[PDB]
Amino acid sequence: HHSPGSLIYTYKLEKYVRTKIFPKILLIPDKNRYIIKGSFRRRVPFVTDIDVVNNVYPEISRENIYDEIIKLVNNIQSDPNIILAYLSCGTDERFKISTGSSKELSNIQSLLPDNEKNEFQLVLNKYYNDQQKKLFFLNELIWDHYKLRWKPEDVLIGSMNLANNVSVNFRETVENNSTILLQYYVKLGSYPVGIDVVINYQKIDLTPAYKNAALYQLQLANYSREYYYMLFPLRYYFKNNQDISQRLENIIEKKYGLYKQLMVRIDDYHTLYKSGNLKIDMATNIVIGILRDIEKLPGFESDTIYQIKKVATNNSPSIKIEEWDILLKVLYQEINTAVNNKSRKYFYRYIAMVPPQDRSKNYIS
Ligand SMILES: Nc1nc2c(ncn2[C@@H]2O[C@H](COP(=O)(O)OP(=O)(O)OP(=O)(O)O)[C@@H](O)[C@H]2O)c(=O)[nH]1
Ligand SMILES: [Mg+2]
Ligand SMILES: [Mg+2]
Ligand code: NA
Repeated sequence: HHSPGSLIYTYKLEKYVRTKIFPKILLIPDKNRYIIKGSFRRRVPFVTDIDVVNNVYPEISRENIYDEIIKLVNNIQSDPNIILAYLSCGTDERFKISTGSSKELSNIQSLLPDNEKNEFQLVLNKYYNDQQKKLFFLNELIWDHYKLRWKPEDVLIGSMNLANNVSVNFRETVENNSTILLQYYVKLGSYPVGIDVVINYQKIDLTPAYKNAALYQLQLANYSREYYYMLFPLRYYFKNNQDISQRLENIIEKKYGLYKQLMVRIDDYHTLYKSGNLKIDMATNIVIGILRDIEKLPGFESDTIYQIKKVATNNSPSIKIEEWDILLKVLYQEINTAVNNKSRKYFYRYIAMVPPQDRSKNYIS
């Protein structure tokens, strides 16, 4: 005979967010007017974020979306327990890549600051031959220029400045669009957790948006040869096969789930930082939790871990937060590299079970 932590899914957690959090961050909190999507709907053990769609039409439409959003943002800014990092709505069509011709990309590059002009140039050279791969990493670089992203300050003010001294108006933007994305952060457990709320204030079908989001994730993973994330499209393809689905879900969410969570948590650090919602206490707690859970990655070694602990001795809060941010970017790629190496064997195991004619839509050779 013989005898805190990272956020884990419990039904208790879900009941809390639905009854205590959702009534504060949704426009129409009625359970029949919102749908939980993504990994939280699948109740994955290592909670990453929570993705929700609020279908508010017709009670909220283009007629009153502006007033409703202004009211929502004002309520959030008054709540010390809920953070609204960004509000995404609208596009800057000056940064739309349609043809991919040399002058189109030239005109776009001119609008950028010098440091972004260089990075733009590097992508052009590196992928001189692969047109599609060139255009993808170009869109990756000009992403935040093309897709308008608003701080609460920008929303309440009513406008914000874009590149080349062009101003954009918020009311004008939302009244000529159909959806708004709200990126929240809420205390869930021992650190802030992201909640993405999509407001759908037209009666439009979001199906082409989901299909497009799925295709984007496929390209992102494949073009970077991130074999772990390259498993995600396979989860779609085998959703009818019970045995393969269970194994893929286990590999992604259970076997390597903590790798994904740590990557999200590091990203959340960066997002909270650049959005201006990161104080030294919050940043320190996150780094502590990350250092703790890094030790739970079997066989993971990193020189960054020492550098991070070394910085913590400093007294200046701004220096620590900035240095941590730089170091965590490196740690992110180390975690990314580690999980992609471990997952390579599983990707090829299951892509080989895909009929040759269907490999093109699940894999970029
Ligand atoms: N580097 C990298 N990260 C990825 C890729 N695909 C997904 N991720 C990360 O995985 C996270 C999403 O994982 P989950 O939230 O568990 O899955 P999900 O809810 O279906 O995905 P979202 O709709 O993005 O929240 C994102 O926040 C990304 O940080 C990829 O191709 N490359
Ligand atoms: Mg998610
Ligand atoms: Mg999300
Ligand atoms: Na707030």
